[PDB]
Amino acid sequence: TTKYPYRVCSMAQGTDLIRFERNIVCTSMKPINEDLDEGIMVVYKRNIVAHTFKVRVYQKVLTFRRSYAYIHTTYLLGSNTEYVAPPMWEIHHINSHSQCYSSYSRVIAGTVFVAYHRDSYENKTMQLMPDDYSNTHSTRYVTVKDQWHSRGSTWLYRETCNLNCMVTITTARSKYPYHFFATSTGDVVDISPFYNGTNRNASYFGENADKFFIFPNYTIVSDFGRPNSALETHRLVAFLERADSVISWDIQDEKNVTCQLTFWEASERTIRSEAEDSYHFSSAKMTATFLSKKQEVNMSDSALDCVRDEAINKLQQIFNTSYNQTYEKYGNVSVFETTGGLVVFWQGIKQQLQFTYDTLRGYINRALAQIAEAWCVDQRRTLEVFKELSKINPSAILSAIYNKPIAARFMGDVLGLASCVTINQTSVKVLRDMNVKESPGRCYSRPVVIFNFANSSYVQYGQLGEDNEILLGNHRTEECQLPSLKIFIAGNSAYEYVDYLFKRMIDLSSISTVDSMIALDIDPLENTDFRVLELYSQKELRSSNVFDLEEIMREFNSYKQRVKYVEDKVVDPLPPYLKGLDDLMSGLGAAGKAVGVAIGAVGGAVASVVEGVATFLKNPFGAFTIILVAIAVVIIIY
Amino acid sequence: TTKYPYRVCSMAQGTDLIRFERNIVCTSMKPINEDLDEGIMVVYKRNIVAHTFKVRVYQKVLTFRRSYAYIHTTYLLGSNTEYVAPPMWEIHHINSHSQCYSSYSRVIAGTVFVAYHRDSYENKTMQLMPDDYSNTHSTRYVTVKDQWHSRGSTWLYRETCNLNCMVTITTARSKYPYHFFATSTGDVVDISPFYNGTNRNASYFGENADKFFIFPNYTIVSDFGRPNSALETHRLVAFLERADSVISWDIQDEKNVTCQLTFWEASERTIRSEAEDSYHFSSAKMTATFLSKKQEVNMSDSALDCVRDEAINKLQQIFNTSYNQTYEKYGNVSVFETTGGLVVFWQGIKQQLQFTYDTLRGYINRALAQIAEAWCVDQRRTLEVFKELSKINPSAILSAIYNKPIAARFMGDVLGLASCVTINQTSVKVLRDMNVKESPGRCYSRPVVIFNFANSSYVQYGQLGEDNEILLGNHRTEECQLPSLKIFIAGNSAYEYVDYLFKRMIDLSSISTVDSMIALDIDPLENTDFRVLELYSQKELRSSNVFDLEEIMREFNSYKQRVKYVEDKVVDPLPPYLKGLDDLMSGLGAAGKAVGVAIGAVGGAVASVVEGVATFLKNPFGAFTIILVAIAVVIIIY
Amino acid sequence: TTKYPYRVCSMAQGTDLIRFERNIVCTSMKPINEDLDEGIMVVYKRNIVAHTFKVRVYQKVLTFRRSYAYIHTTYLLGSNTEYVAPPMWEIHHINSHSQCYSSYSRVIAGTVFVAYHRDSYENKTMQLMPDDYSNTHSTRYVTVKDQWHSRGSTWLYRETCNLNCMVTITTARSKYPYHFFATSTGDVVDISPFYNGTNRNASYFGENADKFFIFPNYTIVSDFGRPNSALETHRLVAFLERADSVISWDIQDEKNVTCQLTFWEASERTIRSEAEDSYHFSSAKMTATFLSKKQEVNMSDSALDCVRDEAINKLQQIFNTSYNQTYEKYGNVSVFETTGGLVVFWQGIKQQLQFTYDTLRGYINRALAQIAEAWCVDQRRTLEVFKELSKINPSAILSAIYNKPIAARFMGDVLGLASCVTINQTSVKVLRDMNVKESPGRCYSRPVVIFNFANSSYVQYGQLGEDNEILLGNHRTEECQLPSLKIFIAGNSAYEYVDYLFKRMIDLSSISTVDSMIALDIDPLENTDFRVLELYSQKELRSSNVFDLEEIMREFNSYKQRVKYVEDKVVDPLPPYLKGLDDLMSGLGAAGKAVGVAIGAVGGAVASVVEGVATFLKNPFGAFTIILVAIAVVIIIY
Ligand SMILES: C[C@H](NC(=S)Nc1ccc(NC(=O)c2cscn2)cc1)c1cc(C(F)(F)F)cc(C(F)(F)F)c1
Ligand SMILES: C[C@H](NC(=S)Nc1ccc(NC(=O)c2cscn2)cc1)c1cc(C(F)(F)F)cc(C(F)(F)F)c1
Ligand SMILES: C[C@H](NC(=S)Nc1ccc(NC(=O)c2cscn2)cc1)c1cc(C(F)(F)F)cc(C(F)(F)F)c1
Ligand SMILES: *[C@@H]1O[C@H](CO)[C@@H](O)[C@H](O)[C@H]1NC(C)=O
Ligand SMILES: *[C@@H]1O[C@H](CO)[C@@H](O)[C@H](O)[C@H]1NC(C)=O
Ligand SMILES: [Ca+2]
Repeated sequence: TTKYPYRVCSMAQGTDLIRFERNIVCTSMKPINEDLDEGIMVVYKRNIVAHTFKVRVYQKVLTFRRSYAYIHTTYLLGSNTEYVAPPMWEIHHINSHSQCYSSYSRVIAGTVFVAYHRDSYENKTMQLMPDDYSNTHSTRYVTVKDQWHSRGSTWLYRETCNLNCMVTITTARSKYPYHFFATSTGDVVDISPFYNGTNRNASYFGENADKFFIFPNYTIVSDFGRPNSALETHRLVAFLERADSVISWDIQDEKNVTCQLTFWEASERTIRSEAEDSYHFSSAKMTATFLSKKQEVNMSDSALDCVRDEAINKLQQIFNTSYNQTYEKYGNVSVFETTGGLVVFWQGIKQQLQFTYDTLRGYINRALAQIAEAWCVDQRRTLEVFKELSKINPSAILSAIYNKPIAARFMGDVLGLASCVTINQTSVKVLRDMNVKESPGRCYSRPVVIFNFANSSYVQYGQLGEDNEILLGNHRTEECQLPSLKIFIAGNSAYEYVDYLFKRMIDLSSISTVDSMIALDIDPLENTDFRVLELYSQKELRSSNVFDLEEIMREFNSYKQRVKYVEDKVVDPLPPYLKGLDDLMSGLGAAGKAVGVAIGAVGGAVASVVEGVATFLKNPFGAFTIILVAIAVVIIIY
Repeated sequence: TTKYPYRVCSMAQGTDLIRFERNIVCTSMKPINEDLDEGIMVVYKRNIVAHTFKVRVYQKVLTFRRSYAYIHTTYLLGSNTEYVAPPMWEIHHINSHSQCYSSYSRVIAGTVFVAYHRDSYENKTMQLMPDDYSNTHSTRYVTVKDQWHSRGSTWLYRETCNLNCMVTITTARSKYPYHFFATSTGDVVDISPFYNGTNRNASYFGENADKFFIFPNYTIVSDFGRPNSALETHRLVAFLERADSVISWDIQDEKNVTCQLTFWEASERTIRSEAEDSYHFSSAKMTATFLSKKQEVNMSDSALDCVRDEAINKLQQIFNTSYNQTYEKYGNVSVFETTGGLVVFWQGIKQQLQFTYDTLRGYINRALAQIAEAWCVDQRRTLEVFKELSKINPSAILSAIYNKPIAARFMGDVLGLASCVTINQTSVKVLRDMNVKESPGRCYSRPVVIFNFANSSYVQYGQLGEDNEILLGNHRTEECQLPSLKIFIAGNSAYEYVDYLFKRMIDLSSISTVDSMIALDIDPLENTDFRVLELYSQKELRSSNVFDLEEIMREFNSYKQRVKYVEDKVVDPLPPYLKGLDDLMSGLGAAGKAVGVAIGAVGGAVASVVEGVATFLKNPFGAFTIILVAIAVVIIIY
Repeated sequence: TTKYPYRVCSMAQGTDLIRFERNIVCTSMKPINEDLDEGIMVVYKRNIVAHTFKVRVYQKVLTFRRSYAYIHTTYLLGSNTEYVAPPMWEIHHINSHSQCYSSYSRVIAGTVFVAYHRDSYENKTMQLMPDDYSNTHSTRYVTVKDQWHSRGSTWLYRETCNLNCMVTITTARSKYPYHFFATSTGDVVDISPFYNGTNRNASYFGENADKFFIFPNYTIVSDFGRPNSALETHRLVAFLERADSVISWDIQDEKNVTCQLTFWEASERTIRSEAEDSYHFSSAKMTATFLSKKQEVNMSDSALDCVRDEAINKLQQIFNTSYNQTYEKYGNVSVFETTGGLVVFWQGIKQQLQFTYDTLRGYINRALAQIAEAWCVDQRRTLEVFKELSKINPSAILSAIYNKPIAARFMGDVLGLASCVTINQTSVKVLRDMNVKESPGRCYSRPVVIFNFANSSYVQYGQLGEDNEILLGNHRTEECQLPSLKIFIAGNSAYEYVDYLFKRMIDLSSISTVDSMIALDIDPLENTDFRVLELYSQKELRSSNVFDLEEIMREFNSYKQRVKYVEDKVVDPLPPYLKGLDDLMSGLGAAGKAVGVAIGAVGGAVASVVEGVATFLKNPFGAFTIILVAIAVVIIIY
């Protein structure tokens, strides 16, 4: 199954942005000049090359966790992490020996608080070792992989720190005009990658003054994790100290320039309707409809000399492709610059009753041009439709219209693209179970999977999706209602779960496609389900009533009811008006005209005293005192 | 940015209704008559003009609010509003002096309860002043804009009223045959606007008998709010006392009639396939396919004499547009009434080897007609697709297919249309923040905006949407996970929030459209995110696990789990079976055969006594008594 | 209204499976051979007939319910059902006399527990009577329709059983190659319906060995429910004892075989572009584009002799349909097998300046073929679009593209089809109310309906949907905000609810379709709503703020906020860290350096004692003891 390998792509950061431009206008191609020409043209747009240069990021996560230890259990009373960038000497030590210290020494506005890794009060060094989230364009070298659950002595509230020095090596990508590069994780900095010390006017720079360091001949270790690797001196290295991280990169070298060509497509039949100055290339591809101004762009122009020779030959071959001797060439090659920005160039071609033949050919050409002109609108319609379908599942739409497996994610108003991460591909066991072990009456919705990220030894838990791609998480449970005939696609083979235990594998042949079933299927059987009906017709339709199986329709008819559930449910365990007071309303609810005022005043005084009494009673020491005095009185009775 | 002004259109009442008719059928245009004609026709449908006449509505909102006042805080023990229509003399006073009373005097079935504005027990008068929700088709003149939070004396439960006399001036719209008009706010009445006293048979009337008043020469003030304006006597005014409002309007005058024409479109090439009686106008616009019966509609007909002359000239000009002398006219103009109801009229045109030319022309015409016939189906398909896309975002779909900014809202099964309200356009500050100030760890999803409704001085709070339109509310928060690169479109300029603090404005050029990127993009970068992965692989995937960023797909896989959350969460703080009883089950849960019965009986008696004891204990006076007796006993020990 | 009868189709089990195959490829039809032919062909695909044979299923549901009875109310302390298949002798008794016993006698691993229907300790017999869920393809004969709410003696915890013997008669459907048949309810078994005792190699069998019984001449009662019906001896009957049911069926007889033909369609104009071996039938239907290998399939083949004669005649008639004498036949009929698997057969046809005419005809044919070739892609695009629209409402999409009323439901990755159940059609009262009677401030979203399932006398409750089809449940409530103008479609007639009380019926003519309104509507009115605005601009936008009326858009902007509501709401009434302990954190929260440790230790000891004291206090007997000793001490004071 090399066609569809396991992939966990549901996450996509920046470095790629695409949009769905709203307004595109089609023309009205019947102003003048019922007579018209035809030739052979080839089309290509303008593109720019990006740059990838493998930045590095240093960071140090420190978290406090305070807890209390009972005799048999240990309660955690909350925890809080925070990220702080390391000082410069620590970064020098990291880049020189691939080991970092275990004592952070920040100062907060009046004095220093020397934190420690394990409250051991030592200045030791810790190595770096690989982490369990690898890629082809990412790596980590965290130094404390585990978490510390030290129970400690009973009845002793104590707090601990977990300094977790880390280095990561991502790959960034910047585009023209090269004045901000976004890394793989998501960090964005407004500095040109080509900015060395003395290129302020030529290359952009807008970050800060004393947050920038350029080092020449910086001895950097080749690969972290190995205790003693081999060093290698780079030319220039740049550091960009931020408030919570440190970014570093190699000062890149000057860019190569060849030209901007794409080779969009090469057509074979075009139609030209010259109105007055707006030569229309009504191409017969039914997807190309351009416009240009009636001026040759001077083929000997100083912006396209790479394709200058390559411009001619292809046209010639396409001529010899189909126009051997019946069709004769007409003039030299011509070059037109369109309104969009793409250069398109073409070669003209041509071939009593001769007048009749010419009239027939002209009429047919006019008909075809008008048909294409009317066809122009469905492209606008399709873009409009996709602009709304992309709100349901961007990944599917983009992968369908690009013919590549692509993971995309919304970023407010513009999509962000990325490829798919690839799992080990060897150890992925699909459990033959769907029932939640702990909870009776609830079973998973999609089979649970246990994959393993590359170059690691730590298992995970995800759930199978469509086309054999893993989606993260283990929380797609659902109440479930026997019998069931779930079938999951892993093309070209489908799993068949019957009553939630893995009946058998089935080859994908006994499920007729709707496309091949446009004709009359014999007859639907009109089946029924009795558990759901018996549950509805006893009025406890709360949880198992429906699972919204036809989701996006049946789901929005119920949401306004869940909102009321949540509101009413929240109001009761939400701080009331001093629940003891809640009776007074009922006291006035029944009857009473003016006794209510005096009753309210007396109740106010009484409640003022009793609330203090109860507040004293709630502390354990006060409760013990009450118990002691009660026992003492009872003993005194004797 | 005059192209896209700020607008707050997310609300749309009636007065406009549109539908998505399901079944439209395409024909089979090859019965007979392979030979066929062609001409030039122009098409227009039938429309009717509406009527807008600026009704007025009087109302009086009165609300009770009861509260208790502690020493440092004031609790509100609920409140309730209610709307009541004012009596007739109050309306006369309002329309004569633009000031209304402050004492409502309803009777409830046995006696009168004279309410008062502030329990001041006076019969004063209050002026009317403008409200903070204006429009081009709405206004209000509320008399008490604020709310009364009078603390009052401590320890005194008291209730207050807030009589809030109001008048509003909307604009209604009614359509043929003029027998019900719906106002802007949403009120609908079944009375023809032309119904004066003596038009029962000619104009509809179906509301009631003693709920209608017609006044001649009613002295009405010109504009409320000004203490002394200039009066103006209208001809007839009508009042329609309802149970909770009073509607009034001017008795309109008799309608003008000219004709019903639309000028749908003017084509240039048509194709006619006369089968036996069903002349088919297979127009070359690829969107027009009509049918009619083989009978001229008698151009000298008494329903279209306005366009009678205008019918001919346009055809002539289009002839001179393209048919100078090669194409000769054929007969007189002809008029056909289609099956839909639209009248279409046309002028016929025409021009050894002549037979060959005729055969070629006929074959080409047949081919084009068949192509259009096959094209007829995609319109049905597109309507079917839009019928389901309209369930995702009606406003976007309707604005796309109408090329106007339109706000629409479902009304059960039929859409309701309206334009967009326009804000002051001058003072709209977009805050450069996204973090919720009070709650740490939660930050907004779209930037928060502070606009200002026209002709007011009271700020509001809304959130920015797409294409620079404000959507109401301040509640789109979300847990959020650094780093972020949010980009919001305000065409043609996009805001860029990096880590939720307003990095900088960016011109909309560095985001390549997918339409212009049909070709091969270089390569996606395969990025990753470590915070989400570390959160998943420790099994606390509850709140920050996912935000359903690719919403409508990832959202319905989780809904059945939120349902279980809500159910289990509700069950516990929901009235149990007298929680003291809950132990008995466990008492029988472990073991026991027949001791359970006796234990249950004894527990029943004990619980019967103890519940009464606890009910006595819960009142503050009983608690104070218990405290007093305990202290007295302890003192007595001494 | 026979066009749209009431139907309750929202449920669909298996027995029908369809799929949405992803990749379909269009060709490039310009390799070679600019010259090309044309003929007349007819097309039909391959289909297989299914089998329906009316299985039977026996089952016995037994449920335990334990409860306690107070003096005025009766609490139920949970209940649990379970399904168990009956033994063989009980099934023999059921099939011989249509009455079943009331005493289940299972054994659990060490001894028998004889359950009883009502703890009456008797071995009586109970009849079978019809149930209130009937169909054309389902029935039930449950023996205990009601539920037992016997109050019993006060203060006596007791449990009861409700044995509910049942038999059902569904209809299954199996398809080629007949090796698993799925019943209507949802049960699936992997046995060929034709498997009698001695067909192991010819017919599949994969269930088990000692879970199968074949009985010859089994005297089976004709119809259950009647105390004494007429018997009828079938040939062979098969039982398939499962763990919780018993399935039975008649051993079917050998299948008939005629042929596999469908008669897809009969075209009239085709275009053939023979490249080298891949004759392309570029049909002019604009939906047919095939491919085959250059070899006749030997019309005298032993797989299609049924249509062998019928193959010729239709072609002939279509010739006489349009080709009388101008068009002459060319050779004999030819038969081509396509790549898909469908056989298509065709008859060729044909008809100085002759060369010119031939060139014109060839050029036109090439143009039309290229247009169809370019058209091939929109079918792929439409399938891609429907693959995502089917995630919103499968029923609507399938019913639109099949032109039949079809209820479909997702089954993981493949759709399941069924027709619509039909209600009595006579007694369906649509209540003229929408306000929830018990709850003030909440009113239904769609009108509530009271239908009645066929052949029953037990009312139900459902809600009206679109196109006059009932959807089950009574839980689509919503907070609601006057005024309202709801209009519900029951084509061709719409209900109009104004302020939620059934204003009047309206014929469907005063709502203009968007399809007929492509032109300029006069002007939208720009209406407004004041209740919603006043609710927003006072900051209590929690429940009535919005109902997500434009659902699928406004709904996913709020979901991440409901998630936080649920999380925060759950955390508080979720088992805390022994709430008495919660103070210690605040004790260390303010200040303290080392007194916290000693305070924590003392608090630990005190809490250890006090928790035991409170646990003793929570039992009713301990509370009564405390009350007794307190009263005794107070009396002793005297
Ligand atoms: C009928 C009477 N009801 C009272 S006195 N209701 C009440 C409740 C609350 C407040 N005030 C505040 O809650 C408050 C908060 S801040 C300021 N005031 C004031 C009055 C009653 C009194 C007794 C007694 F005499 F034994 F106490 C027992 C019962 C019994 F047996 F039915 F339970 C009933
Ligand atoms: C094991 C025994 N358990 C009992 S007696 N359980 C029980 C609970 C509830 C009910 N009945 C109702 O709740 C009821 C509601 S309406 C009608 N009846 C009846 C019985 C037990 C008794 C004592 C004692 F003697 F001190 F009380 C202390 C403990 C201790 F130390 F473990 F806590 C345990
Ligand atoms: C300020 C002082 N606060 C204390 S002592 N706080 C505290 C709370 C909890 C724990 N420990 C555990 O909860 C625990 C669970 S497991 C192990 N330990 C330990 C200490 C205080 C003491 C009194 C007194 F003396 F009357 F009691 C009254 C008040 C008053 F008037 F303000 F209410 C305040
Ligand atoms: C280079 O940068 C300097 C900044 O000091 C600027 O003044 C100058 O115009 C730029 N260009 C050249 C050619 O020096
Ligand atoms: C029939 O089934 C038997 C199973 O014992 C198998 O050995 C045999 O090959 C099958 N076919 C024939 C023709 O006997
Ligand atoms: Ca199309």
